[PDB]
Amino acid sequence: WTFGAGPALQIPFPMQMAYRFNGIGVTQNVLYENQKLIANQFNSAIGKI
Amino acid sequence: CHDGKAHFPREGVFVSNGTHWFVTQRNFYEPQIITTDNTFVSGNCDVVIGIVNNTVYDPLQPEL
Ligand SMILES: *[C@@H]1O[C@H](CO)[C@@H](O)[C@H](O)[C@H]1NC(C)=O
Ligand SMILES: *[C@@H]1O[C@H](CO)[C@@H](O)[C@H](O)[C@H]1NC(C)=O
Ligand SMILES: *[C@@H]1O[C@H](CO)[C@@H](O)[C@H](O)[C@H]1NC(C)=O
Repeated sequence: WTFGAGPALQIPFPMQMAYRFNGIGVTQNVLYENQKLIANQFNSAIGKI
Repeated sequence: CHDGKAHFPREGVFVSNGTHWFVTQRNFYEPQIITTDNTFVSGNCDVVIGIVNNTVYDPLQPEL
């Protein structure tokens, strides 16, 4: 989201998600422990579009 | 990673200057030593992908 309010700042995607999880009140460790599950659910949801 | 445990930052991110690791806020570079007072523990050192080895400072031991 940084490029929408200044210069673009590179970040690892998994860390980008970690920020977005904290933003909804879910501790970031949830993402890392379940990174594979989350990526898989995402891939399925997009495929069904 | 420290002592087999996974330590995450309470706020900010972990960054390396090439030789040492620090924790800093996201919107302004201002590095500080990684300690037990700015991290939290959750899960072991084997569950996180991309986890690295370091030592987390404990501010209570120097007085014991
Ligand atoms: C990283 O910071 C430490 C502490 O200031 C310093 O001793 C070290 O030389 C720095 N490393 C590099 C590559 O600048
Ligand atoms: C980062 O990406 C490279 C490929 O450019 C890969 O070899 C490496 O294992 C990846 N590291 C992590 C932690 O994903
Ligand atoms: C950390 O060090 C241990 C040995 O104490 C090693 O088995 C482990 O693979 C290392 N982990 C990383 C991320 O370097």
